[PDB]
Amino acid sequence: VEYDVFLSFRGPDTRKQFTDFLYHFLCYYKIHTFRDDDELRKGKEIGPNLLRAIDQSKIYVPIISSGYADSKWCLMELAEIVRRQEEDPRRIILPIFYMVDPSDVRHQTGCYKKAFRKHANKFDGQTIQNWKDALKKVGDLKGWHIGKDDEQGAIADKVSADIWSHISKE
Ligand SMILES: Nc1ncnc2c1ncn2[C@@H]1O[C@H](CO)[C@H]2OP(=O)(O)O[C@H]21
Repeated sequence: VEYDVFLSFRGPDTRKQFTDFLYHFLCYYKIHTFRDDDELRKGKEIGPNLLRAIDQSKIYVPIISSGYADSKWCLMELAEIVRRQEEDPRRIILPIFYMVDPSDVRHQTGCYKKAFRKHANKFDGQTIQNWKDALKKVGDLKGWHIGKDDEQGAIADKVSADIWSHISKE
């Protein structure tokens, strides 16, 4: 009746192409998986929808993308994930790097340079340091890298069982 999982990704790149192959596949394990596409813009943060679903979720599984550093909504939401995680470590995080090195995620360099080059002209000089402090930790947790040659299929099947293993054995 509630959500045992919660996703997060970049809509223009993998929302209908790659992430989708995971969601349908996951529902075949008979579990409620939550995914949203609402472009928000109704304020700056919605307590009834995004904030509630987060505290209802159990296994936060973001999916870092190449452009995971441009959307003004994604990062501020990611900061709300890992921050809530550090209070109660009963839950976990299983990131999945995708078509990006596991080196341009701990230092915001590489193909993120242009992203924070322009984001520094509008927001605070401390809020940005908060994101880079939060985004760094995600790039230290365990994660399946997806090589340009890796089967988009089998990776989905294997990563599903590891999610389903933590539920059946509890
Ligand atoms: N305009 C948008 N551009 C990109 N992603 C969006 C947009 N609006 C919403 N999202 C994403 O919808 C997801 C719902 O859980 C949420 O996960 P996220 O990674 O924080 O990016 C958000």
